[PDB]
Order: sequence, then structure tokens, then C-alpha cells
Amino acid sequence: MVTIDSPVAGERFEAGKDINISATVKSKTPVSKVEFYNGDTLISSDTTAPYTAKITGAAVGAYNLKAVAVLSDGRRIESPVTPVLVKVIVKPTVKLTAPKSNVVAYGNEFLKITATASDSDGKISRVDFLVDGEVIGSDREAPYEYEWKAVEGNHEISVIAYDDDDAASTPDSVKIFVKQARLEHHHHHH
Ligand SMILES: [Ca+2]
Ligand SMILES: [Ca+2]
Ligand SMILES: [Ca+2]
Ligand SMILES: [Ca+2]
Ligand SMILES: [Cl-]
Repeated sequence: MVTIDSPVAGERFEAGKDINISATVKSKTPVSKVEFYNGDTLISSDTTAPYTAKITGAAVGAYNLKAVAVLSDGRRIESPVTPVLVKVIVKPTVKLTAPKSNVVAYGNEFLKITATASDSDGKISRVDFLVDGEVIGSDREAPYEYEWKAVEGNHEISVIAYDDDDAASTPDSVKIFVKQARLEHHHHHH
């Protein structure tokens, strides 16, 4: 059989970048060459393992990639189509809605982090929640929320959204201070 190893079906690329194509051949007969196609159009052919091709500066649109091994006895075997997409990529945006920088929090108490996320061209796949740069949880469904067991001291809470192209937003962050659990005092309210 002949397999296209990369890219994988359904992969999305950015307009103007390159698509590099790799094929593996399994056959009892030695391979003369592997031809690489986009639809019916020959990209290029490769007489040597590893079998590679490259579409340089790919324009937007669908690419229907196939590899064909030409074997030493004249036979041809072919991969299935690997269909990929080249598009304009537009990163999502994220906004941290809680906590605020002046949050009153204590060590060991759970503190709810919340965010909104938007993608202008596509959709949000998930929001990741981070504390001092470390992912503590993800939420795949709006509303975006995570309950963090608070850790005493100064911490930076951030969120990063990921879209359906796996493009990440820039992070949105807040700096907070978490008090020692022993310093929780009465505070009047109504
Ligand atoms: Ca080669
Ligand atoms: Ca997007
Ligand atoms: Ca949720
Ligand atoms: Ca903000
Ligand atoms: Cl503490």
C-alpha cells in the first residue's frame, strides 16, 4: 500500500505557507518512484526514499493530495486522497472576566476563573486556564469556567482560547494576591 503520512486528512494550512508531503510505500516489488498529485495535476516525482514533495506558497483552496508508487515491474499502486485546506487563518480572541486584580482570596479556597472567547471566522474549540504560565484546566463549552484551588501568594491567572483551526489567541491575564488561609477575617456585608 501507499500512504501519505503528512499532511493528515482535514489538516488546515495558512495561505502562502508551504505544504510538505511525505509518503511511505509498502510493497513486495521495489519502487521506481512516487508521483505526487493535487487532484489530477502532478506536483512532482521522487525516485528516492524518503519520498517527499512540496507545494510552495499555496494559495487558498482545497488540495486533494494523492501519492502513486510506480513499481519496478511497471505496476502502479496509489494512496487514498488526503484532502486538505489552505485558508486565511484568523486567531480567536479571549477575555478574562474573573477574577479581578483586587480579588479577596485565601489559600486553599476554590476561586472561579471565567472568560469569554470569540472567533471572527470560525468557532472556539476550548479555553485553557493557566496559573503562572501553567495550564490547570480546559473548558470545551461555553460558558468558559474553571475552579482553581487557590495558592497563597502572588499569582498570574491567564486564559488562552483555541479555535477550530487550532489557532491560539493571545493570552488575557490578571495578577492577584492570595492571602494566607490563617488571615481570613470577618468582613461586614449585606
Ligand atoms: Ca526522495
Ligand atoms: Ca479562527
Ligand atoms: Ca463550560
Ligand atoms: Ca483583560
Ligand atoms: Cl495558606
